Amino acid sequence: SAAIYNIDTSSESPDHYLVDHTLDGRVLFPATGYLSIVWKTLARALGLGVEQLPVVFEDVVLHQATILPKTGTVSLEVRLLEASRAFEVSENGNLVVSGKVYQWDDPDPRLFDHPESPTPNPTEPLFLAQAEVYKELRLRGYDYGPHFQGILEASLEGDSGRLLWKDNWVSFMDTMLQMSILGSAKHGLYLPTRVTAIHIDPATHRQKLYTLQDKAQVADVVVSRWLRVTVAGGVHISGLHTESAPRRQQEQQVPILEKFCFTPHTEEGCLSERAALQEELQLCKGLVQALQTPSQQELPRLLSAACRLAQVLAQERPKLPEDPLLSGLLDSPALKACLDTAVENMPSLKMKVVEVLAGHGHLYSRIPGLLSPHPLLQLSYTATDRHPQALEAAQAELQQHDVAQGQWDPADPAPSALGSADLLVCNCAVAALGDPASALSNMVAALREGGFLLLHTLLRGHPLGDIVAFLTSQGILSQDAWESLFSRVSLRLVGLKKSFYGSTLFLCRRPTPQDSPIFLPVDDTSFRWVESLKGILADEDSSRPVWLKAINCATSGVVGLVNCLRREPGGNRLRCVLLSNLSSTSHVPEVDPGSAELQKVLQGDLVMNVYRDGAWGAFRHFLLEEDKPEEPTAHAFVSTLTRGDLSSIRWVCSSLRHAQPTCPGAQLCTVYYASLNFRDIMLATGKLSPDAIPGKWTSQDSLLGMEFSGRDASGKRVMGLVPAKGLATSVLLSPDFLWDVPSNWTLEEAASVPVVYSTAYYALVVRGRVRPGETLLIHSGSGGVGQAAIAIALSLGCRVFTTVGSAEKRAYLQARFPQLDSTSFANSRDTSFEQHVLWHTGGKGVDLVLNSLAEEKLQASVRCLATHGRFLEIGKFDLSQNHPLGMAIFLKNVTFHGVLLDAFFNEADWREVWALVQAGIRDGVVRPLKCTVFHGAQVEDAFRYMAQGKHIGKVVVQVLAEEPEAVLKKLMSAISKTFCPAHKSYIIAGGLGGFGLELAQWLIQRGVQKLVLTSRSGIRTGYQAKQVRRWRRQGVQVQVSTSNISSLEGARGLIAEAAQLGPVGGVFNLAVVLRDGLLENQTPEFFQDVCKPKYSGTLNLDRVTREACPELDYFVVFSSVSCGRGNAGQSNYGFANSAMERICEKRRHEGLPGLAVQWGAIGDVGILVETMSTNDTIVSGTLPQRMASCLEVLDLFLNQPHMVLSSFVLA
Ligand SMILES: NC(=O)C1=CN([C@@H]2O[C@H](COP(=O)(O)OP(=O)(O)OC[C@H]3O[C@@H](n4cnc5c(N)ncnc54)[C@H](OP(=O)(O)O)[C@@H]3O)[C@@H](O)[C@H]2O)C=CC1
Ligand SMILES: NC(=O)C1=CN([C@@H]2O[C@H](COP(=O)(O)OP(=O)(O)OC[C@H]3O[C@@H](n4cnc5c(N)ncnc54)[C@H](OP(=O)(O)O)[C@@H]3O)[C@@H](O)[C@H]2O)C=CC1
Repeated sequence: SAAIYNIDTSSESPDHYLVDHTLDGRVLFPATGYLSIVWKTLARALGLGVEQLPVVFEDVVLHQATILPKTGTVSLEVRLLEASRAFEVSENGNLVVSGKVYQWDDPDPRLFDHPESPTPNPTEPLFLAQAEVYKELRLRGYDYGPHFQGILEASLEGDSGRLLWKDNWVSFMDTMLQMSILGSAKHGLYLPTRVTAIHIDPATHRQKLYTLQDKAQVADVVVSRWLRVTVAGGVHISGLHTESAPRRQQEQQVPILEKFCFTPHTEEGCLSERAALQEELQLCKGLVQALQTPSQQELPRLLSAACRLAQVLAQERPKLPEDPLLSGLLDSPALKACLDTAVENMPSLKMKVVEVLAGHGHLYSRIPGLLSPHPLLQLSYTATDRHPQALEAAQAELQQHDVAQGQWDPADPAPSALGSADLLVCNCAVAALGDPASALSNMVAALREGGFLLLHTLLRGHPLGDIVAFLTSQGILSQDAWESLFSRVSLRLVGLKKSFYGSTLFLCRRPTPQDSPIFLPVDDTSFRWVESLKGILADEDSSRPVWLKAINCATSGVVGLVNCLRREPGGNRLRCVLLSNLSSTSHVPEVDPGSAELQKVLQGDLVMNVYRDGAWGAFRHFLLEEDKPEEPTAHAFVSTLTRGDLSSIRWVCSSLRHAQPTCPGAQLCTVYYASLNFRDIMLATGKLSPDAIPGKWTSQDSLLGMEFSGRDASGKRVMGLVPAKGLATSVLLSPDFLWDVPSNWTLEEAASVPVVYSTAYYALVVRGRVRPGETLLIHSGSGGVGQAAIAIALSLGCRVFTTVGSAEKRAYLQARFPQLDSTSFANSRDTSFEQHVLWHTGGKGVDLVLNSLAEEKLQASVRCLATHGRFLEIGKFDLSQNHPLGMAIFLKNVTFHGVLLDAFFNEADWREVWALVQAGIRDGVVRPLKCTVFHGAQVEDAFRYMAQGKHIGKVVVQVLAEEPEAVLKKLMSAISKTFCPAHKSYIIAGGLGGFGLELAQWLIQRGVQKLVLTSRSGIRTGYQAKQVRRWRRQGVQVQVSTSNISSLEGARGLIAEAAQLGPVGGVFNLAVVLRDGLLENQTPEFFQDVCKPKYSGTLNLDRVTREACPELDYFVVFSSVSCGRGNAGQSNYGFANSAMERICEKRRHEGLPGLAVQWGAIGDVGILVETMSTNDTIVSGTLPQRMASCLEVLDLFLNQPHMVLSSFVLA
């Protein structure tokens, strides 16, 4: 019968290693698992064991991938046709695997002999270790677990290595496949789809296994790309074909990205850039003036009702707090900054937050969402009101945020359950507090010592406040009255966020009795203050506050050090508070110590207190704008930001602007009209993998557009054929692929000729050899290639049979080509055309078939061939799927042509075809197609216009309108993309590290050709050597430098080496050393040697770039999120990061380039992952960000004006 295999990935299941075979986050059944189950079925059928049965698989095809569920079981049916020697593997009656399988009757041990390498005796002592091998594999999308990690050693090119034999036939062969795909230059996931022949002989496999010193038997694997053969032990795979597997967007982590910027404690004029708020305020003022003498919002409606005319106000009170003006600061960064300040001055991660009068406050829908990005914050929010029913309408909302409920009138003392709160939030803009003094006392008592009060209110004497008072005529209080009341209840104002229309967020703190503070200056360059800090923090009984001071050395990293010390066991409540004076300009005078400013700071007792350009405040995180930045550029292309989404189509800045290597053999042509082809939308809808297109293409560039029309460098009207990137504002092509647009033609019409007519001429004339008077069968005759072939054939006086799928297409073809008769047309949507042809050729058939159809239509087209018939395959589905073609049509002297006009871009002879097309232009044989023109801004519409298939002729995106002034005589808003000129040298300090190598690869893919990688010890690992070798082989001038940036002379020398290659355009500080440990373990030398790679190194890089790099474009430093928020155990790391950030802010303030990226945990590569953080484990509440996401985030960050940006992934 049929063998049933119940694949269960359970712990006690005998097949549990399969959970370790993870590809793009989904547990996929290995392609070798099917081979193993078929082998078991065959062994059962022939009565032998698996280890006693040498086997041969042939023409194995994998039709679909089986996803193993987390829980449950997948049933696989294996059916053997022994007489046919074939097998079949099905999931639920759906074909999964097909091929042939049979016993190896005469096993050949000589088949399992390692072929000689094409480049032998490499003399390379460096090989890829198992950790490096699987780091590289995981970078490509292969999350293989420990069971599927059998490659314990590999050569730098992947042609040879060692495979660990764990008595598993699935894992061993899967590691063979990993070895085959390791040396592949292709990028991304590549899953096996077809394997020509697998020969497995366990008899020689046992004898070819040798045990190492670890007593673990291994085999030697050799991959010959020349022979296309992988041999390991007794396994020999030949003809393995791997097809690209798109990476699922579900596995794509969504990272939270913030900007880390300075904000003063007192802010005024907030929300001024909001035009809607200004318009609403103007309308309210006009309504108030009319009463004394957008518009659909609650406040304008109430004002209009009052103008028309108590009852109305009572009815509209519930919707009053939701007004945009009354909630402007509630939906503003000021509230987020105040919340961050509150959670910053906290004993531990616990956050006890209580809201007063939540019925009209509506702070339950913003505060927990705003504090959600905090990774380790434990939030306890309680919504309280005098009347519980007022919260009923918000009940469901209170269920969404897990907010507790309670009853408490502000005029009465708080309940004991609500006492000792950490944060108290009120929104009394609409709600009435009653007696301000009694209430203020009530939640002064309710708040614990050191707690924070955040109240959003309206100020009397202001437009919004005056309007509210007039409408309502306890009540609206002025700022002076509010401050006096705060002083009455012993509240110290630490924050002030005032809008333009008067609404204000007051932040107050309850003072805590503290002894005389100890002032510790942490500005010493020798880092001798760390010993004093350890000594003062060595005691636990004393709780006297310790104020860190950084009056000198404005580029001090005290912020990161303090943030890291807060969550340490020593100093959580010992008040490790800082005082930094970071003046971004020398014009602003500094704040003298021992004066009233320090007294005010102590009175506020805010943990983060920085003086910047006259302002007193702190560095806070803010949510980054979700919109991708756009710039006006003359060079842009069309890209699908998310694969398969036609709505994601956008104009992205191209690499043709920053780098313009105008040299003979290439030409920068301005694109006026670019046509869309079938391949473009097979790319844009995800049906065709971008890597399937031949050519050296990176994983970032878009391949939309194979042809274009427009102007040239000299301004002549030209049209062109390109392998890719033709859908752009400008295109770089050789003149070998250029034709001159004739005067009678329009640039719009000419943008339809290149691809279709070149393909028709190559298939018909070059390969088909269409002699005049012959009989042709042209499929999709209404298409582009079809119309071109019809025109050529009618020029040659040929009988033509065009297959079209519509009556309108028939009519258009008849009108366009009057030489075609009613018998010239058949149906392309069914096999029927075959009979039609076989009827009108007298059963002889057609001489030439221009076939773009597939499957049964392809077979019918083959059956239409006459004797000496030429079959020109223009389509690719049956070619790509390796569909069998019956080799009996060749008995009719038939020649089968696989016509692909894509080898002309990576090989020649193309000129012949070129000449033909030019001839067709001269004779009038080449006639422009019908063009459906879409504007450049509507490109996506065009992409979804002909994908429906109703288009006739060609669809053309009008990138630029043709000027009628002459035939010989462009800024657009495009998404900013980071591209680097080839004439600039880019330095990556620490570029040989984990993040360094991947950043170098990303920069190289972005156009960097002169690269300088700085390492303290040069190349040591096989992975580093392999990456450097690949970069050098592909043309990048990567240079490994031992020069250390920690010394000024070392930085100068490094910049000199970079300038030797070319002008310095980018400096990337990724150097880092780890001296992590608790503060009592910390030593001054540890801080010195940690800050030297990062702080002193960045200072030296700053100085040298200022003095010797006038053309610098990128000055990027990679800090950690430990500085932004805090991580216990690494205080020196945080100090170095914060100092780097201050350096970058100083650089950016003066106009020079500067960027500090506060990375969270990095997943694919790094240092913490390689040592002991396998896969992506929750580290400090932040998940390890994947490298692809890291590179996209860096690309986004590099095109922003913000000095310091942070990115991490929530757990
Ligand atoms: N191998 C090579 O060198 C090259 C091959 N080509 C191939 O030529 C074939 C056709 O290309 P081309 O003629 O320019 O494409 P067109 O957009 O001009 O039209 C293709 C024809 O295919 C039919 N068709 C079937 N399904 C669709 C659909 N979903 N959308 C639009 N049309 C559809 C239509 O004819 P009807 O609907 O009446 O059946 C249409 O007229 C493609 O398979 C393409 O891969 C193109 C260039 C080079
Ligand atoms: N991966 C992560 O978890 C996180 C990383 N980052 C940032 O990522 C960047 C890269 O670190 P990462 O790739 O992760 O870890 P790595 O250990 O792999 O990279 C550190 C590299 O920097 C080298 N280096 C050390 N000192 C110097 C120096 N003075 N000059 C030049 N090179 C030096 C290191 O020493 P050597 O030459 O001996 O090899 C090592 O090569 C750092 O900025 C780091 O702060 C930020 C947050 C998290």
